[PDB]
Amino acid sequence: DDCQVTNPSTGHLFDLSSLSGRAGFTAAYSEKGLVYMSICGENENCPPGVGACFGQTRISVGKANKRLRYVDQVLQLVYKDGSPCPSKSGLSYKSVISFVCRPNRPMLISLDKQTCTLFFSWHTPLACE
Repeated sequence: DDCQVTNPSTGHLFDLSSLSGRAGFTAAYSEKGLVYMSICGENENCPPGVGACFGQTRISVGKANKRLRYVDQVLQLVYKDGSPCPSKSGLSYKSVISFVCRPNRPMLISLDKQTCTLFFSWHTPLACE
């Protein structure tokens, strides 16, 4: 799709395209590590097609896409089909990136080792109606 989504109640159109680009961003990981991440497309520091990856290793924590969704005033991307999960049988990492209205850096708030899901939050004016 197009890195946009509408609030189906108000018809307000959200667009995260200004955050897009292969240069992307970083989020702090653990004591001194990081995750490279681009919005609505692959990150240049990551393998081809990969929207987010660990800084130390460039191992993928999810394939980029631009499928933006709206859920209870939050905008969300989900990058799935990352690298094999070091914990799980046949699971792959995924990254859930949640944008919340801020009246501008992604944060890694939780890593679910059981499902190899990384949860990110990004407080940004772009998620405000």
